Amino acid sequence: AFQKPENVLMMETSDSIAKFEFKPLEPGYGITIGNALRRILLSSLEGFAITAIKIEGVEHEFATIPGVLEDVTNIILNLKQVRFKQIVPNADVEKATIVISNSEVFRAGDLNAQLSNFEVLNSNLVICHLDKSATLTMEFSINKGRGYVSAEENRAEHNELSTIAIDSIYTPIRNVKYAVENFRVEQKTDYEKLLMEVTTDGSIRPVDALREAAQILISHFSLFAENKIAI
Amino acid sequence: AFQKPENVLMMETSDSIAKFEFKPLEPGYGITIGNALRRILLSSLEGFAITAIKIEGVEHEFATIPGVLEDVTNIILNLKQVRFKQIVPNADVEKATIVISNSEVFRAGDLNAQLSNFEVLNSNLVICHLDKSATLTMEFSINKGRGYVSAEENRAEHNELSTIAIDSIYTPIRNVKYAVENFRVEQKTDYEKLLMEVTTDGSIRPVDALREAAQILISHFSLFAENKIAI
Amino acid sequence: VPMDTITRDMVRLSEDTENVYETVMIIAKRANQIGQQMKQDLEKKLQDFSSSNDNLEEVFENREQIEISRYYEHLPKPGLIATAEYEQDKLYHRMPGATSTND
Amino acid sequence: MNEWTDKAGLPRDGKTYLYDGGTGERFDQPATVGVTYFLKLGHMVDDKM
Amino acid sequence: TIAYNEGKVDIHAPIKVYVEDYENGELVRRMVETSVGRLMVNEYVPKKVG
Amino acid sequence: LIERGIVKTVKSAKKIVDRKEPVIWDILEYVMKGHPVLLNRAPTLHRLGIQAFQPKLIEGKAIQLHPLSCTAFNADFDGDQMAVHLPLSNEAILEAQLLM
Repeated sequence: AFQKPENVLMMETSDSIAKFEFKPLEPGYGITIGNALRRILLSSLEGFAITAIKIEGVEHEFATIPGVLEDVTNIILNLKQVRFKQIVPNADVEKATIVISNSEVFRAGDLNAQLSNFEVLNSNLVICHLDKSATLTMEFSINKGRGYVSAEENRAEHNELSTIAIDSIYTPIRNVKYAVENFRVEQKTDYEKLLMEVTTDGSIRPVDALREAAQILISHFSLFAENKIAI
Repeated sequence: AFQKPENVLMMETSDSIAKFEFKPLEPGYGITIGNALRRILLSSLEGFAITAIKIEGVEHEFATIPGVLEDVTNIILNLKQVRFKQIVPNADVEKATIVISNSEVFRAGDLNAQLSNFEVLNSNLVICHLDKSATLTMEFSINKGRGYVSAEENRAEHNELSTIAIDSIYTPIRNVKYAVENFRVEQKTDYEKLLMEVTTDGSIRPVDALREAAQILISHFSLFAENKIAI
Repeated sequence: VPMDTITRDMVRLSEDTENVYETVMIIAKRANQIGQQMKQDLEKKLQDFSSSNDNLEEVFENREQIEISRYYEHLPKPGLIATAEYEQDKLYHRMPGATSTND
Repeated sequence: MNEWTDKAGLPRDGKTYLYDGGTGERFDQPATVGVTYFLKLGHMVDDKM
Repeated sequence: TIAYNEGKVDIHAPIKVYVEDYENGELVRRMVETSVGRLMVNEYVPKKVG
Repeated sequence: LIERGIVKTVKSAKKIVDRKEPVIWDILEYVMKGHPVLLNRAPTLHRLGIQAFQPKLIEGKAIQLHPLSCTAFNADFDGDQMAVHLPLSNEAILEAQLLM
């Protein structure tokens, strides 16, 4: 005997926030399931970000550009925070060329996702405040990765006296939930509610990430249950 | 790259205790894999044991029977250690009767392997001390269950107020522990070592308990991952 | 008997060997001789093995010379061996110049 | 203090329960959590090597 | 260890148990009143004091 | 590295040990395992201020030390800057791992 559940329901208030519920369960078993999911989800997914920058007329991370209200440091620092998305698979790494040449306030979505391979989710972020007359040329590199990498490792890519490497936070997830509570019939017990929540950046719906986490976890237990090589 | 652990190892000190090796793990996976396997192996097992017995010549719970050196309490305690097994499926509930009337150390092997569906392995287990002058006759009720059950719980099974009921350790696994260790790979440290030890009742090799437990957990994520399955 | 090097904790050497400090020194001597014999053996047989060529590149052409080198490099240092000889207590110490039971 | 903590939608007592990543256990005694102000001092270890 | 490991008893409750301690210095095994816990640590106090 | 055979000159060995490129730390792991190190306090009052230990790799730029030994050093964890020493002679290392 094994009280197997079948109730897996999705409700999906938005493109990025979703709920899930798991019904009915044998006692003390859902905590295990959910905490395993929480760890793997929040640890080991895959994303994209920007790494390298080449500004015209600046040579190092402490310069200043005429007519631009921020340092180069703050340009890099806030460029760090811009979350992205694919539209096509197989997009490995990309280089971009922005030429802002008008009396503007330079914002995120103002980035023409001019490469067909890729796009920006968060468009309404303020990169910088130009004057009426500043002219700025920038060149981007966006690449895929996992977890977190600091700057100096990204010194690998050929500074060429101009390139500045930047930090890169790759994780595509922002918040995770699970909670459990009993449900019952009169005199007969052992009904369990698991209620779970996934909050992402919008680069991918909750279902794909949840599926991938479970695929990796089953891939781990598979070897560790069947194959039994001995000493 | 993402680095997989292969070829789990075991040391197999005996038929009741065993040791386990997982090499190599990526960080944080130690607690995950270990705690999952721990709660599964301690979660969902099955067994049979004694529930309620009546001893002849007994006024009530703690009289003293002449001719036997051991008080009622200690007899109860010793029967708590009798370990059962099945040879015929579906024989869920059984009853038996035992009569001993000669000078002997009553042992577990002396039990009347009279009811065909059922056997005892730990034969040489000692019960009590007996001479010519006493005779004992008593009734056995053996029932299926899971977990550990206090004295109050089983009074539903034919209490009658003169058949004294006892606890029952149905669980076939007696204790399991684990440890997590740091170790190296070139350029790096902090990759995980998972160490396992299992101690059963001898009714089954611990490797079998582990294999079966991990197979359960795989079959259980499969549905909460892929109830609405693509790819 | 395998050692799998650890840190040692001793009272047994007060059984077989009369004094702690003399024990230390005789272990030191035995370790010395063990080290000398291993170093000479390794150097002779390795220089025989690599007598054909001594260039930087040519040493790695098969990966097995490196493998045997790291296998022996996987063997405990002499002091461990001498200590283990005293828990097995195959040696005997006496007045100046005590030597193994190798005869 | 209590009135503000109430009007912010919080435990009026400064305490709360908490959970562990790895075991899900609810730490049987309530732990204290809050927000505090924090400074970095000048003895950076990069010059103690 | 079984009854604790299945939450049927908490870390701590007065229970009566059958344990072995040396009376100078032998070998008495009686029914002490104690608690899981003290048992867990006294698993590690060496078997030469009681 | 010499006994590896892969290197013939101590100049090349220094060249490879300084810039510390993707080659073996396995030798540090091995040698570190039977070649104890003397930990050394500055204001040593009585001998229990000088000891030996078996060393172990960790991450970063700080010395990790077991909690129950410091009382021998009679120190606190404000950030002191303990000294370390390497014996280099097998009689010394034996005295270390036998009495120290």
